[PDB]
Amino acid sequence: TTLLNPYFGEFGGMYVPQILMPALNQLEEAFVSAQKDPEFQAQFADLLKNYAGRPTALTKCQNITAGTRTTLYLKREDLLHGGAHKTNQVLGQALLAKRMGKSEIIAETGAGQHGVASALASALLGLKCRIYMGAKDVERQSPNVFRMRLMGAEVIPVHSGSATLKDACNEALRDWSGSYETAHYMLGTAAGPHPYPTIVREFQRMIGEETKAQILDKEGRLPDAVIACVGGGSNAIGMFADFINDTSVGLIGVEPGGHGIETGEHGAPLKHGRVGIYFGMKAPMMQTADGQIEESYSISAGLDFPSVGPQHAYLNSIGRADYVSITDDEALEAFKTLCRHEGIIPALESSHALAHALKMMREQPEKEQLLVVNLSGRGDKDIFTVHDILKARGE
Amino acid sequence: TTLLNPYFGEFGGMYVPQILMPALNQLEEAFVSAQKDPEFQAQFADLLKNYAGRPTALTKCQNITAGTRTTLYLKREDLLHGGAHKTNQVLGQALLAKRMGKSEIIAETGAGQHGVASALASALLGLKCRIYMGAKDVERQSPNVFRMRLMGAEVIPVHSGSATLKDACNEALRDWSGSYETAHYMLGTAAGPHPYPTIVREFQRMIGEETKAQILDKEGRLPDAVIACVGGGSNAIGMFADFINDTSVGLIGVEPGGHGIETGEHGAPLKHGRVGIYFGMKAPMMQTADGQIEESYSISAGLDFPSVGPQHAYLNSIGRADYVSITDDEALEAFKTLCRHEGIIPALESSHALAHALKMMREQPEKEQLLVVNLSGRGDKDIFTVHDILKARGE
Amino acid sequence: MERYENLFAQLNDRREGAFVPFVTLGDPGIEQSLKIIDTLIDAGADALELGVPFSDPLADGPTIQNANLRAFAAGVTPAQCFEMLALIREKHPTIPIGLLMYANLVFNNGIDAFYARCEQVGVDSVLVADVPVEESAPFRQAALRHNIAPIFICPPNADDDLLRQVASYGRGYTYLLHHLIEKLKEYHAAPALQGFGISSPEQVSAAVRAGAAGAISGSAIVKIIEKNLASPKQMLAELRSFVSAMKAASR
Amino acid sequence: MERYENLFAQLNDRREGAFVPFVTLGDPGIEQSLKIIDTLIDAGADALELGVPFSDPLADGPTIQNANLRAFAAGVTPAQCFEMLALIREKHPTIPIGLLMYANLVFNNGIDAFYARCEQVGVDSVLVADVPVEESAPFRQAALRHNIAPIFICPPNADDDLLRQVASYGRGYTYLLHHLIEKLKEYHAAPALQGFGISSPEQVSAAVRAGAAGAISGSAIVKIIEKNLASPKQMLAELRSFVSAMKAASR
Ligand SMILES: Cc1ncc(COP(=O)(O)O)c(/C=N/[C@@H](CO)C(=O)O)c1O
Ligand SMILES: Cc1ncc(COP(=O)(O)O)c(/C=N/[C@@H](CO)C(=O)O)c1O
Ligand SMILES: [Cl-]
Ligand SMILES: [Cl-]
Ligand SMILES: [Cl-]
Ligand SMILES: [Cl-]
Ligand SMILES: [Cs+]
Ligand SMILES: [Cs+]
Repeated sequence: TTLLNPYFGEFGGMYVPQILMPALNQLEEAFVSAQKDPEFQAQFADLLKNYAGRPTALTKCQNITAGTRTTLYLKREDLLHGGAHKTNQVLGQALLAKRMGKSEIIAETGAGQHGVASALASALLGLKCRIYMGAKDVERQSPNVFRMRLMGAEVIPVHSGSATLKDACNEALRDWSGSYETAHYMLGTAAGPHPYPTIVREFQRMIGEETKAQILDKEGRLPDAVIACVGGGSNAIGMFADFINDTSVGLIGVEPGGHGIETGEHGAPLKHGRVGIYFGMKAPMMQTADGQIEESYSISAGLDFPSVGPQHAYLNSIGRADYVSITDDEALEAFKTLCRHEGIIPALESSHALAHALKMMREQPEKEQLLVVNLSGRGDKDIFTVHDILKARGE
Repeated sequence: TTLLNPYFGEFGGMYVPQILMPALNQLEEAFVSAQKDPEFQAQFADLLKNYAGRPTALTKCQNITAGTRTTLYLKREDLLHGGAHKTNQVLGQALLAKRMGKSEIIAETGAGQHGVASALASALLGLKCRIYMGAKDVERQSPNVFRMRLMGAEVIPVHSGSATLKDACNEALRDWSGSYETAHYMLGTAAGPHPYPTIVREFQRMIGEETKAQILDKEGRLPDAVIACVGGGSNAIGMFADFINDTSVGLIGVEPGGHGIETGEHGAPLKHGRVGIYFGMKAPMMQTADGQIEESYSISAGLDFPSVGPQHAYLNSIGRADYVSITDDEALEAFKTLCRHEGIIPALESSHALAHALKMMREQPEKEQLLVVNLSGRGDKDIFTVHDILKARGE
Repeated sequence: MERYENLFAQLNDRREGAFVPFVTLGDPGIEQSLKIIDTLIDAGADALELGVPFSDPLADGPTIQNANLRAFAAGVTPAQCFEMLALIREKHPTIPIGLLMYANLVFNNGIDAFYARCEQVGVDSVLVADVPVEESAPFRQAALRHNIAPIFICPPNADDDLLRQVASYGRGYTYLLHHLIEKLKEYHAAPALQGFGISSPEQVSAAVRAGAAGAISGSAIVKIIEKNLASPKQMLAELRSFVSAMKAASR
Repeated sequence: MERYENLFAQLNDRREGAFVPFVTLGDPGIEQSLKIIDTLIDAGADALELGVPFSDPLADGPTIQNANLRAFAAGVTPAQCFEMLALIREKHPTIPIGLLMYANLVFNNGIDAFYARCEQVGVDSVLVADVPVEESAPFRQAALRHNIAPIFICPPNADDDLLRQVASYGRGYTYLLHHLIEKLKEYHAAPALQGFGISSPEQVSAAVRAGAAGAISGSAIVKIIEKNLASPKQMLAELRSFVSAMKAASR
């Protein structure tokens, strides 16, 4: 028994060992209680405004749409404290954790942005934090590995599997299965067992709420489409949520195409995987014909995940949201273009959503369209990665 | 002849070769014109809000003042786009440069934050940008050297002198002396010849204006003291300006003590230099008994400058503002403390102002005092520097 | 079939608990694994709990993780495990064979198809490690349709609703992860077997002493395989030395 | 004294322009520099423009920058330059000696004290490179108090107010950084000398042709010193080869 619906259509559920169900039911009741509690909301609203920096700006790109009928705004989650949207829902989960009397925190991270957010939230609110990170992602996202460590958190590289996000998620859920007594597992995306995909959505939904209010104030109408990269799903559902019942508004999620879908080396299970049961949820995943979990790939650590949140699989299935993919090279060009023509250095994750928006403009330059790209993070963590790439390519 | 007063008491002036005076007079008239122009102000206000992210938060530190009678807020210029306060006044100077029909930009930078800001502003507003940086600062502030380069700017390391900020300033003023025809010299601090100390103050004064409004809303009274690090003076005068006529409010500027004033290896000319003429201004500087400019030192590149803006020398002389110094080791502890107990990673520059605030609290823990520290920047650019330090110290 | 009933009726009337070893199929090789399992049976294993190597065993310690990577290094697939399982049942007609699976390997090509395959090779039960009773309906129906017992873990933090659901939904045996042994004998629940920390003869004995019907050595039999990868012959003897001792403690 | 007047009265009545070499004092060494300056005089330099090495020469190209670091490597201080200056005036009673200074070296120990020191050693003029006429009042008063001519640069982007101020405030000679030569002879301004890009005999000639009273070789005499650091004796001969040629073009 649960208080809320654990599934989105066929997708979702609570596929955890029986031992963790009390933990999941306890988090769910605390969440429902908190959502009803004005003092929780006032406290969560206060941290978002006065500590994290909400509302974030909505920036109209003047230059990159020149000569087209595209008007492109960027929702500036890159300006949030910590450097990405991750920070929004860790502040809410941290308040929940204190509400439940927990004093430790467990987390996974691939781009290190969720690890940074978990660490800053735990430092602020006096929680002991430990974080699992892929040894591969320790290396390409090293600006975030230091940051986590000076904020008093334990970073635990994981060498199993593909040494990426998946592998940290596995470690973290193993850890919580024994430590759930005193620790809260602060899951970093809109995926995993219920209630996480629901909690993370509601603690991210301010992205879309603000975007709606800002685009109404600036344009007097809703966007034709909002566009977000999709790794586990939290930034995208955060942008989508408040627009779901605005049926004129398109919802476009962008999975990493990596080296190209036809290569098998990608992170696009929603459209190029098939449904399975893993990480506590029934969701599209990349898997062998045997049902072994395939390893994903993307130039961006934050999207290198072989599954996707169940609300996205559901929104896809009923046609409410469309999902597409953007390759490494496409994301890199969008990264370069934003730096040179708007003076914003975006996360390589967020570059995937920008890349698709640029394709929507360039393929149909006389199509009148008002677009919003969720710029999920800033790309300081990516500059060394982008350097060695463009250097090896003589650029 | 000028339109505005070029001096603050005895300090200031326009000590440039005659060839640059038309350039300085032209910038001054354009500035006065722009300050009167509602359309300039509306454009400058729009970029600050929708591109840079103003207003910035004012964050109350819960943890680091526990057990004392100090209430400490941080003015969060670390949340501004680019990672520091620098971005505020480069957007205004860039608009002025376009107003004057200039299409190139020259800049100096030591912490790379002014170089980043110049580059992002030039990318946004279509200006060609070149930036001088100390070869020493190229190295300890390397996260910012990449960022400048992908935004389409030319970074020119300078090996003369101490290979620090001073040396880039020298190069930049030499360059503008020949290129002033088509280029604007976007000076990065509240120093140099008139009108720069005046322009940079007015284009930074929103820091203090917001701080006043925020502290009134949250506390119902003005701060007992506002505290800012002082390298050339722009963040501090930006915080001070709107409080100058609030005589109950203390104004505290913090120069880098480096290895200790008694060592000679510091960047505190205001209190431990003497008046000279250099970089277009009459101001305190560190200089030999012969009148050669001494080389400054600080662990933080952004404060490693042997002079200071003339309004600060004037505010000191009449007693309106007090100036103090904070050593490398003191700033490093404030850096560590903020990371671990508030989950904010501050710039090592800003750490100097935090360090003095922590001293004000700890020396007099029962003194009731409402303090604001201008957190001028985020410390992502410093994590590799702070790593090698604490590693060499077995920490 | 009726293999779990008859086993517990025989061990009861013998005044002895059940010793159920766990071992992952194909660890460290296929024909090597078959000789391990034969040797666990020779020394008196009363039943078998057998794992199929899965890509991401998010409810297993590092011993079983490497046990799985050992089998994948061998090239062990689910298909090959089922060919092993049919070969083990063909040698051993009466021993209950239980599978410990991950949900994706059951769900992958059809839940009914998996349990159909289980019956075809003679499997007696399936515990799906990451399927709680709340999510179990299609699994335990496919299980019961193909004469497979669905096994459920009774965790230490069990509330009363869970206890009754486990009693009602579960067949064959109950996997105990004093007060709880009480309450499963309460509601017509299948015989409880302790599985928490059984790597000594002295923890088997105690588990039988507390009223359980048996004990499951969830690992450190796989530590024996790990300790003797290069020494196949010595691995077998050391394996019998263990299970004989542990089964000796069962009584 | 009256050294600048008498020089221009003699060059006029000789139908020749003034050739004024620049060289930084103590470049590359003190006694080395003194021999350079003697050699510039022997070959017919009509006056001298002499720089004092400054820490941060923000209005000087790299040639003079290294010229300064060469002198600092020699250990050349402002104090040592003034001892050189007194030694040069004691050898050469009539040659006008002009200093090109940075404001901090003038302001450092007292503006009046610096110009007092200039008179004491026989200096005739001081151009402060980073002091525009707008900031010049205390400098040109201390200069005129001690019988030193204050020199001001007449830049290419000169407006009319600047022209009159330079004419009124400046003594000795005007440092031109066709229309401007017009307007300084206008308002009783000291004789103009061209200083932009004179590193050939063929650019001296042209500057005299346009109506100026002389030309200043703002550098590339220091390029001769740079080109021959290791060859002192050859540096001197190569220096005379230059200045003789340039002074030959003065007529
Ligand atoms: C700046 C940015 N944008 C998008 C994503 C994508 O994640 P969602 O789909 O929004 O949940 C990420 C990923 N972050 C995780 C995974 O590595 C992490 O940091 O640990 C990200 O860092
Ligand atoms: C984050 C931060 N806080 C304070 C200062 C200090 O400069 P002011 O006194 O505020 O003008 C700096 C310096 N910045 C320059 C110099 O290197 C630069 O980046 O180029 C800084 O980066
Ligand atoms: Cl457009
Ligand atoms: Cl409108
Ligand atoms: Cl307090
Ligand atoms: Cl109040
Ligand atoms: Cs993904
Ligand atoms: Cs300084």
